Amino acid sequence: GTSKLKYVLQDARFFLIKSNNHENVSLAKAKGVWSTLPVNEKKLNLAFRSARSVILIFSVRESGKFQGFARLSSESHHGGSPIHWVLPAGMSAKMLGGVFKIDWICRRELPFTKSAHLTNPWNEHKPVKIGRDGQEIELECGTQLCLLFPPDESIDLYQVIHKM
Repeated sequence: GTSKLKYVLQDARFFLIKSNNHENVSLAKAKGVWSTLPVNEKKLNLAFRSARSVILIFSVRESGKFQGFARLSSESHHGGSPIHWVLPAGMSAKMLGGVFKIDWICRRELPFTKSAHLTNPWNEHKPVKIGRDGQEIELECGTQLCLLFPPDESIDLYQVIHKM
């Protein structure tokens, strides 16, 4: 059902993560990690201490879809290992330093066509698909967006709930 999911999303904060390629989202799904540019790393660190759950909603650029969502389980930390991110043009390993651990809540896709009825007040009420990497999504918009995803029956939210 959706009851444990709603509990995890209660009073959560939500951030849109935009990835330049599928390879890094695949690595994040396999390893439970994410890294972002310093301006967003700072915001997520602040949010992690501020809210019972911080939810990252991932979308690969040009895919027309979201690829799932995950909860931060830690602030960013350095020196743990070199994650082999696929770096775009102008992106460097030092700008992708600082690794967050994440627990996936849903690894299923959601096409943007299905979220067209949701607008984000923190981005001028544009459709929630629209936004820069790191754009915060207001609570009600973000909750509704996450509830639109197909249920991911491979994930047991019991251990997620205990991290809270």
